[PDB]
Amino acid sequence: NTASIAQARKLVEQLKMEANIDRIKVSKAAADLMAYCEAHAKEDPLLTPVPASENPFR
Amino acid sequence: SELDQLRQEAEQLKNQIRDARKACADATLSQITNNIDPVGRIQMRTRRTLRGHLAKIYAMHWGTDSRLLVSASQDGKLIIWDSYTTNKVHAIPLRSSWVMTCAYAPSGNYVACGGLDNICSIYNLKTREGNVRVSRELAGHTGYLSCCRFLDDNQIVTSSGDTTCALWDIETGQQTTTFTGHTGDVMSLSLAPDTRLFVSGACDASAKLWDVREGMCRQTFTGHESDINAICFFPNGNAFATGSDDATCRLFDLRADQELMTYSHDNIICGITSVSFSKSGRLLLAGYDDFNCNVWDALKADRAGVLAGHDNRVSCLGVTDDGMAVATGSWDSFLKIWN
Amino acid sequence: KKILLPEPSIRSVMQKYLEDRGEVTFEKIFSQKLGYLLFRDFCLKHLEEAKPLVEFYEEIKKYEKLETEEERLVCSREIFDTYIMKELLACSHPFSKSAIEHVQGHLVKKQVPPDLFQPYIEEICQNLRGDVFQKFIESDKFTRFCQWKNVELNIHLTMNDFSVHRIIGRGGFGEVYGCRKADTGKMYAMKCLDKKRIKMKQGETLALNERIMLSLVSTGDCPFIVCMSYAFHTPDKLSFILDLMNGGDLHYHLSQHGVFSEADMRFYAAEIILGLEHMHNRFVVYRDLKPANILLDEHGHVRISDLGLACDFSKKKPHASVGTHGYMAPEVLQKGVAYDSSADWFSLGCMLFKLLRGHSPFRQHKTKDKHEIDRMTLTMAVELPDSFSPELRSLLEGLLQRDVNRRLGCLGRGAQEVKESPFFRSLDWQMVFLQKYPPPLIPPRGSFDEEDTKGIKLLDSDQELYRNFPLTISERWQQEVAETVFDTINAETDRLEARKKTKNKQLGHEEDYALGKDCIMHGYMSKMGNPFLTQWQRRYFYLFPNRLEWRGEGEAPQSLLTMEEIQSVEETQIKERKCLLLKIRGGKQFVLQCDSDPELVQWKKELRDAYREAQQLVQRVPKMKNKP
Ligand SMILES: COc1cccc(OC)c1CNC(=O)c1cc([C@@H]2NC(=O)NC(C)=C2C(=O)Nc2ccc3[nH]ncc3c2)ccc1F
Repeated sequence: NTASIAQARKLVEQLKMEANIDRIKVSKAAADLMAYCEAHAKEDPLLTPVPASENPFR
Repeated sequence: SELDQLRQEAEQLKNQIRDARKACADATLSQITNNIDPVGRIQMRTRRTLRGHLAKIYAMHWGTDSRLLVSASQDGKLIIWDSYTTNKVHAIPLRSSWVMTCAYAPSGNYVACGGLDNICSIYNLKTREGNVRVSRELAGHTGYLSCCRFLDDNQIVTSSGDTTCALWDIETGQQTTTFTGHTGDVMSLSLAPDTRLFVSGACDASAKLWDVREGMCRQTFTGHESDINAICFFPNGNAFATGSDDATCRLFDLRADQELMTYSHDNIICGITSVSFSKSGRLLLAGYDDFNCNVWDALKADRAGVLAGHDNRVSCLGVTDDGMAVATGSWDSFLKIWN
Repeated sequence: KKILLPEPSIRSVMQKYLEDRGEVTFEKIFSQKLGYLLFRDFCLKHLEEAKPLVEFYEEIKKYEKLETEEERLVCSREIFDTYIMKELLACSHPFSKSAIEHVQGHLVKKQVPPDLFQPYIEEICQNLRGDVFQKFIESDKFTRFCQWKNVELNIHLTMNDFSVHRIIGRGGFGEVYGCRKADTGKMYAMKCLDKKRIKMKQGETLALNERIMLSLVSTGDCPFIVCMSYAFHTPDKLSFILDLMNGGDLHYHLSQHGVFSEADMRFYAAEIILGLEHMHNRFVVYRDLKPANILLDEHGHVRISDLGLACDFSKKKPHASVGTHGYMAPEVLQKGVAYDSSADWFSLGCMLFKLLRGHSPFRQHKTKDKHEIDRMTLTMAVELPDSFSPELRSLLEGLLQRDVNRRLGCLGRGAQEVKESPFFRSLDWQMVFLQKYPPPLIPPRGSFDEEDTKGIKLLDSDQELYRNFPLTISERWQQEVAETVFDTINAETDRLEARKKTKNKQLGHEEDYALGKDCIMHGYMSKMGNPFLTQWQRRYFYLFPNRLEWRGEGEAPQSLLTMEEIQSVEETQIKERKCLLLKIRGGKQFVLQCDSDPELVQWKKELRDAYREAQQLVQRVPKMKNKP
């Protein structure tokens, strides 16, 4: 299994595909998340409760 | 020795990946979200109580109409509820008692479920004659079915205790693609919103990103210290959240290829069974093994709410596509709808 | 208080009870009386392939029983033309060339013995053993089998199961009454031994032994031994249910009538021999053969009764001196000196002597001198009155010859040697067996009691020796039932069922709950409900691999236990009623009472099996196991 030469080679070729992707700064990734949340918070019933009127469970 | 050569080459490649990631860590999510306003507290209270299952509940799924949901129980049945009325629409005796997961398809035409039988079974809801039968038995896995999600009415994706995930062609029952790479039982999967990628969480404490169509693993996230039991995409396909026996949920960014946040507290010790984001992503809800569901603020990490009306484990939960509601299902035979 | 079959649901538990035990084979079921009865009702009526074979089995069976040679030529022709020739003429003979060639050749040689078609018997069996047998098991007829077996395996008898009548016999340890088993009507003797009177005279082995001896010789349906159908007890009494003989014993009748002629003695000796054969064939010696242990039935035929002093020689053979005094052989009386069949043959001699000439040949002139009768039997043969014919003379000296290896019966062919004596030259031995000979004596139609002797105790250490006395002889019970209530109970129960199926295509509830899933076993049990009250409620249960569900009549199940919850499963007593005690995780307890011993046995077994597997399974499934 790990005695397998084919398995060791498969593994190495995988870590290759994973080592060679494009990355972005976290600073960046964090902003786009924050952005999304703002863009859609007025659309999100759990974030800001809407009155009995529209909510089906009352 | 060439076997020895490949062992180092994989060791140095993990280092290459470790350094490449640190090189992107120029800032934290917690820094970047420091001045945006809190959420307040989330007044969430039981609305409906879905009464029926005669034993522990293991799993549930909302239909896309944000109204129906399927649930799966130790009692050997699926139950399809209309949550507005609490009326059972269908009750389904399974052929194996050892069911463990279930899924409502997006069209509302089919559900799937499975478990210790190592099979994903597709049930059809309205046939020509108009009654509920097994339309397929997707066999091929060599270990329990842990989770399953439809892409549409003819393809479905499953995860298993055999450490693989798989893609199926329902019309022919063929196992068209096979996703290997995990080294422990796979527990949970989540589909991206485009359905071209999905993520898996496993008992090897690693989660993985997969490409549906090309059949390979694009990315591996780690850092949990224990079984990942649950996984869910952030509503924009660019990150996901995981829950684990380590008593923490985490947020991993896809494009930064790494962990952004831990959600945890010193006085929470039980493991997590289930995770879901609210519609906008701000709220991360987690079902816990101390009988509660927690609402976290995804962006800040502060604990923001509690859902507490179950006398046993919250095994599963779910938010509707319309953001209006949360199901929690429990080892105490009950589902509850909250808002 | 008549027999009541369980409902057919009983099939779920019984088919598994039997299967665990290896009993669902053609061999085991076909050789049971009610088993054969049901399997053939199935073949003849509910399957056109098997009908021929069974009809053929039966014609051959009837053929074996024909008495005359005249009758067998006529019949063998009929059978061959009907079940063999005609079948070949239309290419549907599934039998050996060997089997046809056996018969063909005998018939044209006009040869017709009762075992003529024996080789078809094996081959008809092989033709039924396979597909027909499996299709039988599919049928409602095997359901009916399970229903009748549930009753068999659930028999527990008490004096109340019998309507006891008047005294017909008595000895040291108790009395025999005649009686009627209410169940079925069947008439029987009931022997009743007082346990206290036993303890005192200190013969528990002796009571125990009679039961064990009865149980060795009681199959076979032998007309010349008084056999056992059941045995049970109470705190106070042992009970044997034996063949009813209400014509008294020979001792009485001998003293009544006087001594017997030779032709009249010829009759008693025949019938007695056949019983001896039977016992000897089952490796049993009687040892106490004497006129008083020969009972006459209502017409005059006799039987050997009372196996108290009998003994098994299938392994160790007896050495010790046992029996009455002028009937004990030499090898008997020599302690240390072993023996077997030998002594009966001797006794027979003394016994037959005594019927002709009024006293044991070794009881000289009214003497009541044990050690005299002993010592003369040891080393002196007897001038047999000049009046005995040569043939009787020959017989008696054959039987009484002191040396075991020059004595009749004990020269390696047994009863056969005795049947060949000139004394029985005139007898046809199948007509003796069939009781077709006229008995000399027809018993004519209709303060011995026990003073309360001893204030003795009956301990837990006493009642432990009789732990294994209770028993039922299956072949007896089935035979009893076959010929009394079997048909009327079967049709009554057919109606009871066919009506309830009609009432369910009305009242809604049909589509069967157990079917289609992974249900392991279902059936009725009762639980306590009301905790503060504790009365039993009967429900229908369903065992799945990870839970136990039940429901009342009408609505589907609304309660259960999980195999996960269950920690242990053990027997317990409630109201002197054996129940199952389930201990549950909370410290809680759950009590189950089943309706018959097989059900208790199987529910205990499958529950234990289910929960052990469920727990070993669940602790390798992260989403199912308990976490710390
Ligand atoms: C039963 O225990 C043993 C065991 C060995 C020897 C022995 O003799 C002392 C004994 C004691 N026998 C008895 O006590 C006993 C003996 C008898 C009668 N006495 C006797 O010597 N022989 C016989 C044949 C007796 C007798 O009448 N038995 C009997 C049996 C079956 C029957 N069916 N229909 C009638 C009928 C009658 C009746 C009842 C008894 F309880």
